[PDB]
Amino acid sequence: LRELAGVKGEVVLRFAPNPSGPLHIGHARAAILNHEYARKYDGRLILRIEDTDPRRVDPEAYDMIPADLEWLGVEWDETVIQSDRMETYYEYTEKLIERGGAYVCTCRPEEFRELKNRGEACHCRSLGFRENLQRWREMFEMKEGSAVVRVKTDLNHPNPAIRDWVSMRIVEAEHPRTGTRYRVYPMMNFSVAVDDHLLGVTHVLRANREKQEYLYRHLGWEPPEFIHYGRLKTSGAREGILRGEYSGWDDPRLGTLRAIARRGIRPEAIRKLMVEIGVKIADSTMSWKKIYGLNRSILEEEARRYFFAADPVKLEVVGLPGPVRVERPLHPDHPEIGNRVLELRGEVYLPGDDLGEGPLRLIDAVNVIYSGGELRYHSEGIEEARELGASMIHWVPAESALEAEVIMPDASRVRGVIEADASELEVDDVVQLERFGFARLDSAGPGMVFYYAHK
Ligand SMILES: [Ca+2]
Ligand SMILES: [Zn+2]
Repeated sequence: LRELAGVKGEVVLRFAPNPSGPLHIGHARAAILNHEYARKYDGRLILRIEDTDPRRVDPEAYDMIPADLEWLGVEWDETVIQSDRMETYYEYTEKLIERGGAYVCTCRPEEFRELKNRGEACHCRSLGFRENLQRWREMFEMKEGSAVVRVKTDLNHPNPAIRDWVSMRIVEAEHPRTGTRYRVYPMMNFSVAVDDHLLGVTHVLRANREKQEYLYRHLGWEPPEFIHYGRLKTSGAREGILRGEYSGWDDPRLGTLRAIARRGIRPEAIRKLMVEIGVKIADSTMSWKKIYGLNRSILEEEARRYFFAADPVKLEVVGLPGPVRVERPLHPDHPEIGNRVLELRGEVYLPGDDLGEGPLRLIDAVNVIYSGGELRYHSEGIEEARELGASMIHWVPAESALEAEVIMPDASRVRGVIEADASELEVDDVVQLERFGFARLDSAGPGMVFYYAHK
């Protein structure tokens, strides 16, 4: 990672998600980068849960988020929850008003906007401290949307959105943590600035900066270093789980860390991806294939190998001279775990998809010809297979085959049979289903269920 600017004394960073649900890949990037810089600079990392929008809080997320961070391997030093800090935001609203940096605006929003867009001040902007403080206190008994606190910025700012932006609003809704205790809530740019300052954040790594600068200015605070990186290319998902067509936060159709973990994607793969992309200023474009590539490099060195025949067809090897005992390593680089032994006696299951007529070599076993729907023995050796132009195919002895299924990344179910040794696997094991893909065992027999990672 590139060096941080203006480092003086201890470095303090934060990761600040909203509790709208568990973490997704986008979150992982901010979490990893901030964690990596805290490690690099021997500094601290603050987890700040930004739950100041009562209608957008998922109660389960408070526990899910730190669990997801642990999964990623992120360590941190303090956990702060914004809904525990309401009186702090109120305190600093009063201070900001006393310093002449904010006012309570009771204008109709559209009438205010018309003035604002022409660089003209509303009457509220001219009120004094005690006048504003009285209006502020009144907000606590007013209706949703009836008054706001606005930060005094520049009414002639080139960017209209930065012109006297809103720091506090009234919302009449039950918060899942604090219930109906509060109706006056901070807007993100206010609570973020106040918390970054009070918690001692030195470097912010993730319009907004420009807005917050006015707050720091008015309060007499030095802002943190701001470092912004390019885009890489939750509420909709939560709705889906509630309605249907998502089984949960770990449904493979979702980009949550939970869903990808369930498929056997390693957190190390995610960390490596985010680190190598770094704090690149320019927009980057990662594909899932990029993540799969990193994961494959990890799994291919250790994942145990088995034959799973999807949509199997049961076929007699007609003319087999006699039984053939086949040995094949569980992993060619790890002799310690030994070899599978497959007993070819008469019938086999072959994967049925795109199974056309012609010569085949059942891996490590025998060469056959499939035609007219019949599988006929040809020979046994590798040279004969080359002479035939036989295509390699995985296979399962019929006598000892086990039922299995694999849930694919679109949540579709692929049914088939797997070789007997697969019964040794336990939930969480991640294996290579040869010539099919890597997959994590999600539930054990009878009837093993795997979740597909990638080819
Ligand atoms: Ca540290
Ligand atoms: Zn006004």
